Amino acid sequence: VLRDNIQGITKPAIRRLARRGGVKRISGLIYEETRGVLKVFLENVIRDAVTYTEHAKRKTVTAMDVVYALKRQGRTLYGFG
Amino acid sequence: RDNIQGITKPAIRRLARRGGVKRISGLIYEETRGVLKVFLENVIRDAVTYTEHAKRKTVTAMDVVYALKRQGRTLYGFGG
Amino acid sequence: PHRYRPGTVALREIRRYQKSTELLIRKLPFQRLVREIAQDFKTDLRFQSSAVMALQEACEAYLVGLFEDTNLCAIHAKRVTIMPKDIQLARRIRGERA
Amino acid sequence: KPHRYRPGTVALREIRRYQKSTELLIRKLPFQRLVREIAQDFKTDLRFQSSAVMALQEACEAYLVGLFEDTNLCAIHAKRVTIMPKDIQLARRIRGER
Amino acid sequence: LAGNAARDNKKTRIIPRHLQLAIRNDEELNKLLGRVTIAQGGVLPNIQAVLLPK
Amino acid sequence: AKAKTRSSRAGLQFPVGRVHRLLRKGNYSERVGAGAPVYLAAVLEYLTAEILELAGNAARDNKKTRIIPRHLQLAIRNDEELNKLLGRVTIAQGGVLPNIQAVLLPK
Amino acid sequence: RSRKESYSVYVYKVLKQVHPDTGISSKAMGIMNSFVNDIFERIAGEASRLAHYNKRSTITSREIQTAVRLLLPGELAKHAVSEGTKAVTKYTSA
Amino acid sequence: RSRKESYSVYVYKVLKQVHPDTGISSKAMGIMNSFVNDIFERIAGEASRLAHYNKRSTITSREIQTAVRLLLPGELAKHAVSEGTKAVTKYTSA
DNA sequence: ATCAATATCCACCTGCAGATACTACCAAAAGTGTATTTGGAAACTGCTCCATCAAAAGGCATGTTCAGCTGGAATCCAGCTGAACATGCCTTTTGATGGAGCAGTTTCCAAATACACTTTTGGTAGTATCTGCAGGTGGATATTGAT
Repeated sequence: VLRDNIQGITKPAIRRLARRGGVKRISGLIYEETRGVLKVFLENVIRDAVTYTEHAKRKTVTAMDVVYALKRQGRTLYGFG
Repeated sequence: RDNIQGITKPAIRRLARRGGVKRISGLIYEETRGVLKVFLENVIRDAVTYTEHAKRKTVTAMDVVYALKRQGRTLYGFGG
Repeated sequence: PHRYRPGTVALREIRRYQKSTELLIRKLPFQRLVREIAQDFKTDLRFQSSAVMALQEACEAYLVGLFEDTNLCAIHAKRVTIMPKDIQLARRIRGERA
Repeated sequence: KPHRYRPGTVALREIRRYQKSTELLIRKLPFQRLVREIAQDFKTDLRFQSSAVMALQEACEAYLVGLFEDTNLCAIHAKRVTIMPKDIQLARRIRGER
Repeated sequence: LAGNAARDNKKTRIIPRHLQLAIRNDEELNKLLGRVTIAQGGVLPNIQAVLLPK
Repeated sequence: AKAKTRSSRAGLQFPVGRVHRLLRKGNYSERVGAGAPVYLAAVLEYLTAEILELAGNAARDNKKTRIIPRHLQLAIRNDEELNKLLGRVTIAQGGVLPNIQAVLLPK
Repeated sequence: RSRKESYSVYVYKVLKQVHPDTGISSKAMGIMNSFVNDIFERIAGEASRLAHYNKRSTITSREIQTAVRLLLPGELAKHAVSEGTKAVTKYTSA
Repeated sequence: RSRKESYSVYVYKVLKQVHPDTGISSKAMGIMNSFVNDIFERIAGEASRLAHYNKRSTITSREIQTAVRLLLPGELAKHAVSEGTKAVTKYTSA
């Protein structure tokens, strides 16, 4: 099994994501906070995705399941079908 | 035709008190009048579209309910 | 003579109007406003009474929600007075301006 | 005696650099491990296509960038330039996510 | 839920206010019906702590 | 006899027959008129031509000859009505609009 | 081993019409396919709803016109309506 | 002679089940009708989408189950799934 | 106002992944032509609800005054974040392999559609009955706010 991978979202990566958003100065307490947010987001999508995958009696998650989950959460995504 | 001053200042202050606001600037009233007029014309445009599609002349409650539902603002109670 | 301090009647009104379910705008002015607005899209329209009632319910709900958001944006800046820039920030974040 | 930029210069330069580009900003492998860990918490013995994890990455990065923009707006509202967690919480509350 | 609210306010007959109080006070209902407006429902009594005196 | 297709009859580039079949099979109504596919094809072609003209102007502005997703994003986000039609979509490999708040600049 | 239909060649025709000598990548073409499918489903769903509200059993040009008006804003709605009307008259008069 | 069907009597039966001696106003009953219609359309639309994605032509109990799981959260999803399953087994075994 | 050190842009070049393209083909689809059926447009009409006055009556909005308290500007300071350097570690690219699971092919049979018939049954309309509650009145008290 695999455990404790949220730390693979390093501090420089979050700093870059903030630079693209126009942020100039970043508090030291942001990083931890941000990680939490991201996790929640993923858990809301993957769940939906998996719910589609088991409906078709498949065992592999395809890109169409991800696109359907994102669409049903109001986050339409162009490019993957 | 200032029917937008029909929304008096005490009325807006009541609406603010219901939202939990405790102090109100003096420039807030014109701002809320503008916001309300924008919202209203956005809804009434689609209500009138739904009406004239059915070749009617009377705007019905269901037309308003549909126009609201398409804005993402579902409304329960007038579905009759 | 007896005078309450500035802010006491404010919280009294807050509790009063949060305990209630009434409509807070007078009906005839709102009716006139709705008809005048609809005058530009098509002339000589008629309205049922329930149509204007639905429009009023929706508008009041919208404005009360906006005022809650504005109050949060005001408290964020360490104030108690709401100002137009708080409304603008709330609407900009909701996506209504953007 | 060695050359040093004043605080805030390299930050603006990096802002321009990373707003001019389109690459991804998170490493692929850590993100893939994270996605697999969450999925395993949902249903065991799953598999993934490559395009599925790529789609997840694009969507999550877009989400976080938009959140950081709203956070910057909330911070500037309070007469600051430093973003702090309370700004993230205000933005997520006004948006309607918490 | 609505009936419990109605019996809490010493009434015997449910009105839209009780439906609103039931919906807004439960997490999963409020999150299922987070984007609906109930006519004649009102709001939840709630004042920020910083606005109170003292 | 000689068979001219429907899109040529209407003076379009998009397929009318395919849109007719998609309207039938998609379970939208139990009958489908004759002018509905023509109308829908015309609207779709108009929208595509609009967005492609904007994207091509962007591409020729950055001294390039071939449109990439970045140009589509720059076209969409820079127009009011397109940005308000597509306000809730994410374009893969699109990036963002260059924009820095005025208070963050020096001096 | 089943075929996979798409709007690639029609988008390419439109591009060669509005920009005679510019090309397009493959990822941008996938974006354009996604766009066409999305807008098609939006319009068709709205027209189906309109037909259900009026207890009609047929989707006609008026349903498409009203769906276009309800979905697109201002400039876009006006020009799309004009384009579709011209197309339908050109089609019937032929 | 134009009628108007509604879920009033069924909502009243359910109320008399969970609260034997409490009544309900007319406006609250209109709210309840609106609620039932809204949730019905949500579930049915999601099940139709699910059936279209898998190139199936029939709406079965699995589509409804998956739509319920996709729409309701946590407690609600679990208990609704259990209730519907029990109903279907009770129905077929009779 | 000057100088000097850094980072960015642009002219030149090239290797190569990607767009353009036939050729084949090929299967799937779109168009033509009939015959049938049915949903929707036209005409009429009835009757219901919307617009327009009339018209008191009083509750709410408006303007004014006074004062208190809040928002904003100005200092001051400390701590916390940015910038830069050295180290190392772990992600990425390329290639190969096993093999598990997905997608196409064929059967066939259980289950859903389509009709005709019959029986409820739920919904409208009076018609009626009853009563939970909103409005009014009295009295206790909880709270505020100046002494």
